[PDB]
Amino acid sequence: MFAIIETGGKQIKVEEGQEIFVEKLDVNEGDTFTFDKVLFVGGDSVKVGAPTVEGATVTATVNKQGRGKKITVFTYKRRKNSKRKKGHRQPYTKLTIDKINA
Amino acid sequence: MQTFMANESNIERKWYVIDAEGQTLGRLSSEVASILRGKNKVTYTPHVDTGDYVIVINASKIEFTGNKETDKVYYRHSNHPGGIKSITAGELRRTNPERLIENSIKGMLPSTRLGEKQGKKLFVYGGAEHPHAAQQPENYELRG
Amino acid sequence: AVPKRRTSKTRKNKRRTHFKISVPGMTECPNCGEYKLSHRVCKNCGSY
Amino acid sequence: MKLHELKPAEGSRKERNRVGRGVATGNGKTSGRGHKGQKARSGGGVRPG
Amino acid sequence: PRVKGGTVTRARRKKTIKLAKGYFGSKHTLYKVAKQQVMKSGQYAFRDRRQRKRDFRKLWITRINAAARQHEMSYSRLMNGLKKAGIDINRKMLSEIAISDEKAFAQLVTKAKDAL
Amino acid sequence: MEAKAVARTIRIAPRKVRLVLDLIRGKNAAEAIAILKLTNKASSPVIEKVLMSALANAEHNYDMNTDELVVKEAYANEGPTLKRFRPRAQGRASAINKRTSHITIVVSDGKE
RNA sequence: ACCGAUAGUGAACAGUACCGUGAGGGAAAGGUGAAAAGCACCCCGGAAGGGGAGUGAAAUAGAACCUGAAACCGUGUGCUUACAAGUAGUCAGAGCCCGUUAAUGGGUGAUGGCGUGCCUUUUGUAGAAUGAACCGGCGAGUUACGAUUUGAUGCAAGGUU
RNA sequence: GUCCUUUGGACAAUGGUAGGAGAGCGUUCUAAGGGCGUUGAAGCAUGAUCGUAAGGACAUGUGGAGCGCUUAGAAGUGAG
Repeated sequence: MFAIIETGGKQIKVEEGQEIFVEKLDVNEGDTFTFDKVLFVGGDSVKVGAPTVEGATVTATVNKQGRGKKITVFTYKRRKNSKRKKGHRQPYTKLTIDKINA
Repeated sequence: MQTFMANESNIERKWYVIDAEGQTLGRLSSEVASILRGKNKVTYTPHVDTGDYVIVINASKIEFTGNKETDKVYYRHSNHPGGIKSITAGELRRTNPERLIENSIKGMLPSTRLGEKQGKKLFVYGGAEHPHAAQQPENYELRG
Repeated sequence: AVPKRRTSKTRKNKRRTHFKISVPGMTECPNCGEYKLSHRVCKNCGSY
Repeated sequence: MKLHELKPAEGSRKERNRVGRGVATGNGKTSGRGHKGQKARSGGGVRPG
Repeated sequence: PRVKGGTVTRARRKKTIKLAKGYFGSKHTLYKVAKQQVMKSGQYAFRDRRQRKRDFRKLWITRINAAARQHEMSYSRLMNGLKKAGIDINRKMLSEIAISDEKAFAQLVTKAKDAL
Repeated sequence: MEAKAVARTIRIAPRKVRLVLDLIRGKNAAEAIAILKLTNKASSPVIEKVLMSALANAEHNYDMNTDELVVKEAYANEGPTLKRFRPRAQGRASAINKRTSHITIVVSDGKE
């Protein structure tokens, strides 16, 4: 019913049919991405992957490759005439789950 | 990813009974402070009040160790010049021991407005008798 | 003897909380009349 | 060459430095001079030799 | 030729005044005080983006420790047992499962426990 | 329907006019006229003349009644200020402001 | 490849108002509209001022007349506030109200964490060391002639007036 | 930056006051080329937009005659 996948440098709890936001993947819009590294399967029968579950794939369809909300990074030092200002937007990929395998 | 339970809002608080007979003041105090704080719930958030009610009833069989009774003076000032007052631990336990226990619970809680509220979930009684039977209170045993 | 800091809008408008006029009475004039300074010698549109 | 599209030889012109115009330029407040003494002053310094 | 110091000054000052919106009193209306608060808050945000990570890790650890004492075990001993079992699940993941499915968390506790 | 009247350049400090306009705001007209005759303040007669002018506009310009009328709005705005001086002790002067106000009321019907 | 009303003459309307016994010093102050068609008349008012009506492309273009920022003063309203200790923000986060350059949307914010303004001068400043009431305008490495050293370009035993 | 140089796979690097070096953003004016504007220019006000920064757009309301862009040039060229 729920699965744990390790993608990007992070771990995410997922369920059949929900939307997730991860660090950028090399994929185009429309395509189907499949995740390998599955760590936990929370179904009727529970599978624990201490390393991996050995099988255990999660399927998803890519939609909306995108770049995130912008943040201004600002720092200064008091009686010293130094300050720095710069902008950052972080990329992401948006996915919807369809399959949890085991 | 933000997959993270925080919204404790709509929690369920329960009611507990601990008895003071033959315990140490500080050790009972710290465990009770933890329960009032809510540190024992898998659902715990510091910005909303989880945690639940604790009833202490014997508050007269409190036990000190060493010479705490004659030492351990308590102090207070009235903001009036030379207005420092005092009382020693043993005679505070002998007259108004409920104050003795609840003071040392409340000194172990945060001093925010949420913390001073969490200290209001505490009821102390000298002697083994209390009025709170409609709340259906459960016995809790000090799991040291 | 002199103010050390200036007074702000919040503080000045708090001080002016009680600097008000009192509502004048609002009693019906008894012999004949309308709402007035209460229990008066009211003659305004009346005969008290 | 057309008169609306014309450029100098590469490396033949530069912009001048302008001191006293803020802190990101690198020579704002004291404008390259340091802090005090005779060589921070207008018309100051010393005679050559 | 002569330039006037014209419309550029207001535009630059008006950005800062808009960016100070919602502040208290003079803080959201006057340029010199608004500029100071808007540079002070930018330095707060850098520090606090670093601090979020450690704040949520502290909360996850305390919720797992609460979940561990329920099954008569300590947080430190539990994490050691999971390391020896090899389990790669995460502090945040371990809290989210311990909150949603206690029965999945109990099997993890038993495998973490007989790994020792 | 609304009707209004304005009084411009009333040589009284607006801080003093506003103190009497707080007694008549949101009241019905006969009530307000009665209140403006019992309070003793320098600005009461001036305010009462503006209220009568507004009441008169509502029954000539828009040709509606006068007993079904309520004071919708009353406010004072600042006018221009006159600059004066007093001489003080050590042969030096100090400033005097002669402030003025703009007075508006609006009498309403409660409907379109 | 001079200024456009704090500029350019002190002076766009003045060696005047004003100040000084005198020699003398010395300002602030431009703009209705294409055309006065510059609001007949009724209503309130002692008047001022306003409300209609009218003229006009337009009277929030009515002489305090082009546009009309900010400080500062008000009227109304969505959310919030009378057990609370504070450089007033930031990060988290319920509850209520909304609907945009529709997008990982906007307003407000019970409650929790962290947190002593800026500039200058200093070995070292939250500093009880200096400066600033606030807002607007103005306010500080320039030019001429020489010298040295880099870059560019032409010609070269010559190169240049 | 580095160097195999597939400029990408890596080997990296990237706190900073006096101060040295580099690359840019905006303002006023001129030349040439192309534009816009009473079917509404500049200015002013608001917005939930874009750019690594200085900054640039577009929509709407107000305003009622002027003003951008591209390449080059010249300065009374930026204030807390």
